[PDB]
Amino acid sequence: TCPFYKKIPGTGFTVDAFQYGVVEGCTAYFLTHFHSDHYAGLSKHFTFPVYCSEITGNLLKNKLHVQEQYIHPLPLDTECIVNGVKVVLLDANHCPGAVMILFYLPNGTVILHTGDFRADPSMERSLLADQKVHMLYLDTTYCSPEYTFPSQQEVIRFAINTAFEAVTLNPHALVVCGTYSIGKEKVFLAIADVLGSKVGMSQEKYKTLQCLNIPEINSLITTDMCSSLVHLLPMMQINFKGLQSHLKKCGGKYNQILAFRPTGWTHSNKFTRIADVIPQTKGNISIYGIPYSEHSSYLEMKRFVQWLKPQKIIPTVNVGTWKSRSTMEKYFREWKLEAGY
Ligand code: NI
Repeated sequence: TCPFYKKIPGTGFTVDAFQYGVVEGCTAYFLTHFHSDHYAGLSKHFTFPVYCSEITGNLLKNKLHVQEQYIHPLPLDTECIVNGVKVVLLDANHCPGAVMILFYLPNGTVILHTGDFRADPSMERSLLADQKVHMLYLDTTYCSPEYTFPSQQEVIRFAINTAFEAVTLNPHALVVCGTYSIGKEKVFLAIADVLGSKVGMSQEKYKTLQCLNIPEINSLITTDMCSSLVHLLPMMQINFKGLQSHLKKCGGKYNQILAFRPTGWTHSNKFTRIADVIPQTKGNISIYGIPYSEHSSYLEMKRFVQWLKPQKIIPTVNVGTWKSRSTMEKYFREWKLEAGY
């Protein structure tokens, strides 16, 4: 059964609700972004209209084999009419093709569904600025003050300098970057760019990246591993065993691995500055965990919500425990009282 925070009242619409079969009364299914917890249940047998961004559409077609006739891509920042209801898709500053959805209900209510997002002050000069929002469906992934992490820019700076330094000292070192979905591409692209290399990867990953409308992508990635000194591997293989094994495969082209595991937050963020991050090392293998987030920090989420001043907030993450729910409602009330809405 579809939970309440996936239904848009006063419409035939659901958001990210493909794992409950045919939802009763649903005339259109919205998909905010191509991450598995959100698309769970789509496949080539799906026969209802799916509304999403162009990039999400490319992935639905090519990776999941959803038939073209059911894929409805919409442009961003544009007022569109879907089954008699005005909607707008906004950039969510999450992974490629991730959107927030604005719904203008026939009765005058305005709903913002953030999908997954990393709130940013630039959102304060989208089409959001123009009108009032009554309900916010909020990505509350890191809705607690302990969740701090740096900007994406500072993390990338750290990784670029780390990689460049290592390979300049040892021209026979290999850089590996872990991945398990789309998003966080800037980590491996930025490192490859500073080293003058393409990024080597499996055919399945290369296929995925070709769906993302990244400019000049054919100049950045390749399936020829041996020509490349930045390799992508599944996140699961980013460990001493997996990387030892991978080093065997390159045929003594390389005598050192420097690997990056982008995580979201880890508790090493309560104590350590990004500048101060050190790897775990075993022999000629080093693994850095770097806190590259595509979700809002606590501070970024609070600022967005205080700016938006919604009338009601419905969290879409961490909703399964009474303790989490209660914690989140407390922070919403503080935020409201502090800003005076
Ligand atoms: Ni996501």
